[PDB]
Amino acid sequence: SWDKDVYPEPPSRTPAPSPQTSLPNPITYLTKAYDLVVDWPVTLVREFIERQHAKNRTYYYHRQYRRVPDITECKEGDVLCIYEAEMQWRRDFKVDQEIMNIIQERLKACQQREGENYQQNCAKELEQFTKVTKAYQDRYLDLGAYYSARKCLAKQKQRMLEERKAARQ
Amino acid sequence: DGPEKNYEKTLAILQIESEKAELRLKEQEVRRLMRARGDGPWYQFPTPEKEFIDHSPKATPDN
Repeated sequence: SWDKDVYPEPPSRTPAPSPQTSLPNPITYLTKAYDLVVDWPVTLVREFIERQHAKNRTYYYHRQYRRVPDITECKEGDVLCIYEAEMQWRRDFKVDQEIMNIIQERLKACQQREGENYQQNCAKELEQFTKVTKAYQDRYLDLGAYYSARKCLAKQKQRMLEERKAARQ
Repeated sequence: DGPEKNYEKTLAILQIESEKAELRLKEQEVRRLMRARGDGPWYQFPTPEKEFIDHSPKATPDN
């Protein structure tokens, strides 16, 4: 159900078995027994379940919201468009929270996959995590419990004013 | 029912509350202005009636 575009995974590179010893492998014996006893009835039950699903197949859709006017083009005191912009901002905040969760899972998956080479081969994942956490700290940090579109806009305006003042010299 | 019903109900509630807020602020301003300078219907303090004034000619001509 998941896609490698959003959950990237390098292709596995397993080595071929080269048994120098003449002893039988209990892992291979127990694995073959494990498939023949467990995997076949489980996949039979799941195939019966899946054909019942195909007999009664239903569909659901992912909801999409159009872009309401943002709070910058929105008059103060006129609580209608205040409310619309604020709930759009809250929706985008939740979306950014889940984006952060996605990036954190990517970083954890990289570290577990590389193992002892995580300090070198996870440079791209760590760089992506660092860039996205710098952006998140620029947009949402230190807002408080009553975080809102107005508070985010005030913080962004303060940051832009500081950057403009620092850009004069 | 769905999210749009709650969304538009919230919009209507917010519109009603904002209209009540601006109406209360305006009636504060109206009452303050009218009490400061009574020229409308409210805060009209009484005044003796002209209908109980004698206008007939009297004994003393210099009235």
